[PDB]
Amino acid sequence: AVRLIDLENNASFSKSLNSTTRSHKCTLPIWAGDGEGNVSDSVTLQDVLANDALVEFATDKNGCRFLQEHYPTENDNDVHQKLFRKLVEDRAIFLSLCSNMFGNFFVQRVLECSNTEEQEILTEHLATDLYNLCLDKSACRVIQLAIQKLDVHLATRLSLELRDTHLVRLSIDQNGNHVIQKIVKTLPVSSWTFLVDFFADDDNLIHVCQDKYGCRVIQSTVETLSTDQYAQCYQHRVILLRSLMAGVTRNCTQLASNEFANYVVQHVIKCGDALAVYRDIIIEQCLLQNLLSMSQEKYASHVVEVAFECAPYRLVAEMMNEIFEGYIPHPDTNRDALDILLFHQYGNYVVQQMIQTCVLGQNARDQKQSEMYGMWLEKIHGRVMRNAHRLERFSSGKKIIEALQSMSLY
RNA sequence: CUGUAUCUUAUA
Repeated sequence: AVRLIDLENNASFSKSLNSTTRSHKCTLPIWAGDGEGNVSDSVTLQDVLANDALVEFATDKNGCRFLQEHYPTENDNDVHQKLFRKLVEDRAIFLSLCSNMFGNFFVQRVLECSNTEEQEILTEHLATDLYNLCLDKSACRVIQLAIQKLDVHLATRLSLELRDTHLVRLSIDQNGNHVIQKIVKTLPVSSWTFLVDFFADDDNLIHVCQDKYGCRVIQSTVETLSTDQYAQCYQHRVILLRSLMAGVTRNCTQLASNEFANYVVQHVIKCGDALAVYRDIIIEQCLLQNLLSMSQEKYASHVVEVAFECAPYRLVAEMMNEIFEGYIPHPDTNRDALDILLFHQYGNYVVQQMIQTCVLGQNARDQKQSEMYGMWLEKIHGRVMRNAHRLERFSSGKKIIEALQSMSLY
């Protein structure tokens, strides 16, 4: 008929009535409760809204599980809208419930049941303190389900909120690593080019690669930048990769002999498409005068193993000539690099890999290559036969013996 | 006589 404008009744003191709980540990307000910390069967989401107790159920285990279980899936339901409004009315209570050990799961349930309009409010809330939210053990999950579920421009706004932050500290963090990995394995590369610019620095790249957590995010970025198929047709990723692989190839020696950055070095040796050039460089720069020394290291011997696995003949041949005739025999013991790596706790593996590639390559098309692999393998056989009495007693020596009976020199 | 990681993937 006529206009009717309906202000909301205030409940200032009535919001404080939910502060009283049966338990010290439990946070469910006493009106909803068995007395055993479970929600009553008489409680309705409508009651939660009526009592203004969304935060208080989201802080409980059983109250939050109730919310997740009965939150409606369709975006046009009235209870869905009233609960979402109550969630996002206050930014501070939203970001507290994101940071809550139990409320995060409800924020994720909202993310699961979201449309584009709701995603806008959620993205603006997360953006205001994204860096600290993703540093938190609880919210980091919410941030990752955001990067999963959002529209790509909303997720890109979130990703770009990290543009000028302490990204070494976030990359090596036990929680933010998974966030950064999730971004680089999820969003298109334009959403996170600022990361690749960040690791154009040598020091940032070293401190992230020399970590159990940051080495895996560096692998995820490199594996994302390498996997294309639009060769020649433009080259944005190529330029990005290059600027990253520059440092890898410039600190290779250090990174390759590191507890964690070795995995990065072997990841670029294993991927033989866009990283092949870099694989070859890495071999040429840190490996190809240092094979004995690196095969005796507990970390670098794995890198030498995957280098023998994945190198091209041209380099495999220089590696083989290094081990067979590249070092001057010890002045006391009169033994070469091959003698040393046969009776080494780590080198043995390198020698086993040498055997493996010289048997796979014996079946190569180029006869010359087949002959060269055969005579390398023959040189290994002669040295193993002259040391077989001592090597037979070792597990590794037994693996070596049964590798060389399972060939055909032809 | 065999070799990296308490996340070779982490919240109720």
